[PDB]
Amino acid sequence: TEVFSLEWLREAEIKHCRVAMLAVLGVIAQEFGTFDFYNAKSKLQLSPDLHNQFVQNGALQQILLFVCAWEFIVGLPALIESVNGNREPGYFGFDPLKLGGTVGSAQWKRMQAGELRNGRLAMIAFGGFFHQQLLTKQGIIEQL
Amino acid sequence: AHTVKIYDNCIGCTQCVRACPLDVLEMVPWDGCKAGQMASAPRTEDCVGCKRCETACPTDFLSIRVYLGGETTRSMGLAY
Amino acid sequence: VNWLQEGEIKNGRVAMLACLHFFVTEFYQFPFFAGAPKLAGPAHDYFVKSGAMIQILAFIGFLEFLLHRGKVLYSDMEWKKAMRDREVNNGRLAMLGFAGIIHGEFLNGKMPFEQI
Amino acid sequence: MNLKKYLSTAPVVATLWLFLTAGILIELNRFFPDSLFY
Amino acid sequence: VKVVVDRDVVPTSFEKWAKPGHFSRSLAKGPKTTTWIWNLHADAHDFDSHTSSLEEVSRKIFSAHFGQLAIIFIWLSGMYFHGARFSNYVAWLSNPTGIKPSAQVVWPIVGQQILNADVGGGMQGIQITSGLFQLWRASGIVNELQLYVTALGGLGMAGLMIFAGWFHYHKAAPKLEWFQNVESMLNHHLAGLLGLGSLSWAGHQIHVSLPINKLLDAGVAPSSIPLPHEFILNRNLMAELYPSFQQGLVPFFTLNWKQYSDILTFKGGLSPVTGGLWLTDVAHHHLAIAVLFLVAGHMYRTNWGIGHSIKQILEAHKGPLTGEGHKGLYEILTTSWHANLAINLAMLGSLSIIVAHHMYAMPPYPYLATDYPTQLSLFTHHMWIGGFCIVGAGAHAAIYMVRDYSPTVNFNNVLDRMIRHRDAIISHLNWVCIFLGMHSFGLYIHNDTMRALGRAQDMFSDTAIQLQPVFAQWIQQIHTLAPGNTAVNALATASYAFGADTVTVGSKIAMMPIKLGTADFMVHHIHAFTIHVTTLILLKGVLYARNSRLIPDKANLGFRFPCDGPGRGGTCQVSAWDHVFLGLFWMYNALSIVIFHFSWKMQSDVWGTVTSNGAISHITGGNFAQSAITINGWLRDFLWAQASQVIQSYGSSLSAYGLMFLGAHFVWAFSLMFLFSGRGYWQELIESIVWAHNKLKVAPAIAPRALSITQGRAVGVAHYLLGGIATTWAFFLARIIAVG
Amino acid sequence: LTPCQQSEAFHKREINEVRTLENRQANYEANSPSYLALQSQIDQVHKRFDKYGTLLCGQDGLPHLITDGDWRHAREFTIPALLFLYITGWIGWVGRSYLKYTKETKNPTEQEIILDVPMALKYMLSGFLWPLSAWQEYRSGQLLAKEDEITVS
Ligand SMILES: CC1=C(C/C=C(\C)CCC[C@H](C)CCC[C@H](C)CCCC(C)C)C(=O)c2ccccc2C1=O
Ligand code: SF4
Ligand code: SF4
Repeated sequence: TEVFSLEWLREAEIKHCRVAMLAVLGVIAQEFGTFDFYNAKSKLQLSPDLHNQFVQNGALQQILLFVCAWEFIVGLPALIESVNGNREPGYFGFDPLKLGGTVGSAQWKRMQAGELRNGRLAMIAFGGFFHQQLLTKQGIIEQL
Repeated sequence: AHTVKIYDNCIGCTQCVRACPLDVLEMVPWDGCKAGQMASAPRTEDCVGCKRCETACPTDFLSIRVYLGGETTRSMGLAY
Repeated sequence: VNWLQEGEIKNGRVAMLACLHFFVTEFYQFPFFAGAPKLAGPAHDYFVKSGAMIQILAFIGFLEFLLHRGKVLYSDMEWKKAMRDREVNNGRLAMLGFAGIIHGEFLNGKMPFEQI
Repeated sequence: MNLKKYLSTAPVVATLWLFLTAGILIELNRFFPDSLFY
Repeated sequence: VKVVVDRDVVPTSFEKWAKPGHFSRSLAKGPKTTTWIWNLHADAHDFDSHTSSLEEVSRKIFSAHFGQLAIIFIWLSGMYFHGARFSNYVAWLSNPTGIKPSAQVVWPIVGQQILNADVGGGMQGIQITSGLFQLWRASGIVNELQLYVTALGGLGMAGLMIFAGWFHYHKAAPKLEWFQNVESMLNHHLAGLLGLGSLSWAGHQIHVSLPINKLLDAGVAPSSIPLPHEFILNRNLMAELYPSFQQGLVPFFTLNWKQYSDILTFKGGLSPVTGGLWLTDVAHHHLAIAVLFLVAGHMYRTNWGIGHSIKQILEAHKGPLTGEGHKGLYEILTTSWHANLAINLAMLGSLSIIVAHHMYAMPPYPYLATDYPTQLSLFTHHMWIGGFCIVGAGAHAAIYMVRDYSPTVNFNNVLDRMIRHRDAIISHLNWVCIFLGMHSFGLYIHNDTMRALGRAQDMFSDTAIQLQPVFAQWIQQIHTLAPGNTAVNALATASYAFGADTVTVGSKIAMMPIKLGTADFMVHHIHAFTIHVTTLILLKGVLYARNSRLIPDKANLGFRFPCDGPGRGGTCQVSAWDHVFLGLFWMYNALSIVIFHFSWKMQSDVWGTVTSNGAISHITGGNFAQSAITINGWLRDFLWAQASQVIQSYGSSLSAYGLMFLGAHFVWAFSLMFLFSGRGYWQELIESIVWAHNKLKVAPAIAPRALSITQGRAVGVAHYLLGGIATTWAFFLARIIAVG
Repeated sequence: LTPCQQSEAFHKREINEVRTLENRQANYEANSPSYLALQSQIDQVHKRFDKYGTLLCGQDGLPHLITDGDWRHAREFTIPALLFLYITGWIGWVGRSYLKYTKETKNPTEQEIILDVPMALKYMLSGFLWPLSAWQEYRSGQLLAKEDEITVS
């Protein structure tokens, strides 16, 4: 209900909806050639328990977690104020935003066009996409 | 009982009788201050010496001194 | 603020000196009768017996040099712009480049990042 | 903005610096022993 | 009863965190003094010393409730983690006896790895006495995976409460009207919390008992233990382990309740397999408590018109000696957030003590009675918790007459009389304290005299037969004959401390018919002495907090004030908070003597070993049959023989309990710096150091000043308690590990 | 008092300490990984005794040392463990003193003691060569003070 709290809430939704989509378009992309084909022998070597505790990938994930830090340390102040960081994509978007508003009469609020639906669809779908494939060994009951 | 002695640092802001419990001090017209008041303690026989005027006393070194003297029924604050 | 500016600039000059300090040596220890062949060979080969004495003497002499360079900066009563504005930028560009150049050799073979 | 002012408080700065001083000493007694040369 | 919400009242901004002392304008504009640094934290929790708008005070304390609640959840979520990453709970699940408890490891940095106690189970570390392993075994937890899932599930609940205490405030906010619904509050605390809580855990230990009862008590390996869902997915498995589950909620509606007798029983006593109470009696117990709370949770006016209310209930109770009795107590508790806290701290404080007694008397957890370190630690733990809580009850029952009591608004002639004949209450308690002191401790002086004098202690033997086995002996005999006679449906006593000559042993003695004698009448009256003195000084601080004979204008000064001055012969330490400061000390003496009594008397006559060639041989075999009557035996055979288990441990892994033992006397005697000296001399001591600070200008802008007169005593009692608990904390954790 | 490499009453303590540790060492299986670290711990124990033997140490096995200034034992007092304390402590102290010099000015004195801009804390590194410069500035402190102290009356 308050300003500064819902700010981080809607931001975190946007800051992860793209992450919850490039990962889906990344996990599907890496397994597009091994989705079926005898169910990839129950995910084959892609099973996390089969991995050797990420021996070779741990030192790589540390580098990724480092660069991703400053990436979000650019996202934290670029959101602050309009100028510089957000202002240049500001008038860029305003170029399609003007045409989209012309198609949508007075203004056609883009956040109602698809800022919340995409943001929540990615989160909910990725939450269910991580449980059906990574959080169930014995099914017991058939899953449909 | 207790011996009340008033310094020459008085400003006359009446802090004594405001703080003071049983009204030992008293404001008197005086010709050598800014506000024109001076604290004076006639009823020193009834003084208890609780030393709550030195708290409200403004001056760098307090203006109302009460040196500890003898103790009687009037200065012990007892009801028996 | 101002304190970072002064440091951030002095270290930028130290950087610009460090690359040229290694450019003459590396180009001397790679081709033509080099006193140091591969980067893995002469990593810590001792020389003569004193060794540490000439090192500590070089340390003391360089320390006295910076001692005078600082004490002179105190005196003189110096002072109490676009070139300075470009220099404030390339100083930051220097400090972050000279850590990475050595980070290269710290990879043993400069290949562990890309998996194999 | 104001988060840096809260980061600049006496207790936060004190705990941060004391964490640095304590961790350096934990790593010192874990790594090389004092060589000490006469 | 109405949804009245004031959405958005305080914004979410770091602006207040930038200002040190935003909660008070007096603690913001003038931080020029060292005393301000301590005042910022002393008044940080005195929420009634900021704003008077109750709609905001209620919206600053329920926030602190959720904050403290989040701290507790962060605390509990780690306990399940420590018993999985580095511990021995699974190995202890297979072998419970030889493997000592442990759930804390040290690192090789400065040779501290000596603290790694060899407990067994392929894992070394520090022994634990928190009862975690007993609780986890009583919860059916076997695999390490069940620890991590509970911990990760605790992180979610811990985060939701932070986003709740930050919700009803910076985001939402109920009105003031939502808090006078005390009628609607007890209908949800006694039925939603107590009721559904006693029912939810009841429904758990009915389907999770057999992984502990009809499995781990038979002799199956932890790997052969089936899964908890395999018993629910197949009702016939529960049906075979209990031939009552075949029905499946069919005689529950037919009122054929006797067909549920395989899990729901009233046996009594302990089980001769686990080591504690029956796993089937507690399930029926919580079911019985749940239904009682589902009934007791419907007693006050909601928004349908039926039921009583705290209003007219108290508006109806009268009484001859009370006059206008009980009336206005509704306005007492529904207006002062403080007012609820003393009755809460009082009841809950005595509750922690009473539940501590119920711990050792009837051990409710399996493998808890034999675990002597855990049992000894838990009793005294809740013992001291309730000591602090009851003194806090006095601390705030003193707050009420000063901060929220008026001679026009809230009125009970009962509380009026407690303040009208106030000089009579304490006079009675005073004479009671003196009679219980000049005798209970007088007899200690008497007996200690009789021994050093000669043949007087010899002729005291007949009096040693008196008092002891004279009273309370018939009470135990009532409980011996209570089953069968006055308890036809009970085949055992309330606890084996009642059943005479009935001893239950599982390679180590669990409980014993505590045969009173020699000096239990002595220590129980030392207790009653230290109890009446504690109640006296705290109740004195309660009812003398408003009207005092010496100084009539008492309400003007406050609660945490030094004094008035050298007048009237000397007005010094007259605040009710000082009656709590010293009330903490007599509570300290009370709880100290009680923990001494409990701890030592246990191994004296209760705790021991068993052999077939004989019968019972205690750790310390029946010593306080004589060494308790005199003061000397309390430091000749008690405080002296304990150094052989706290100091003779540097060669082993119990060296830390000796360092903390000798170091707790340091901070305790460090309290002797503040409790004896005065601010005047120390303030003359700074200005010399400030002179040295003015010599080099190294004087801080914050002018160096001494501690406050009240803050010095608050720190003094803090050290007198911390240094006065960590010694016995190191002592209770010293012998019990060596003689375990 | 003889050195411990020749003091036969010191090596016996090493043997006795390892003997007391060995009973705790042998009760558990050495092949277990959670107790394979005990051999590394006793390696630390062994690697600790050899350095102290060089220092003169008590015949009793309680290893004593020297603070008179003897150049053979300057390592236990004078040079290392002592002078660094003085420098490191005073590198903090004179840095604090420089911060005390910049504690006045217009912005409130209380704000410049507590809520300081982090930049002053980052400048702390200035004091590489305190000694005589600090002596000058401390002279100036006593000087500009001009004997302005408390009354004490
Ligand atoms: C010592 C003492 C004081 C003075 C108490 C003081 C000065 C408390 C000192 C405590 C602080 C915390 C120590 C100073 C440490 C600074 C906060 C610096 C810390 C910086 C880093 C280490 C974090 C009294 O005011 C007093 C009053 C009445 C009776 C007895 C006494 C008494 O004995
Ligand atoms: S306290 Fe002193 S200055 Fe104040 S009114 Fe009284 S005499 Fe005047
Ligand atoms: S001595 Fe005490 S009673 Fe008399 S005026 Fe001063 S404060 Fe009041």
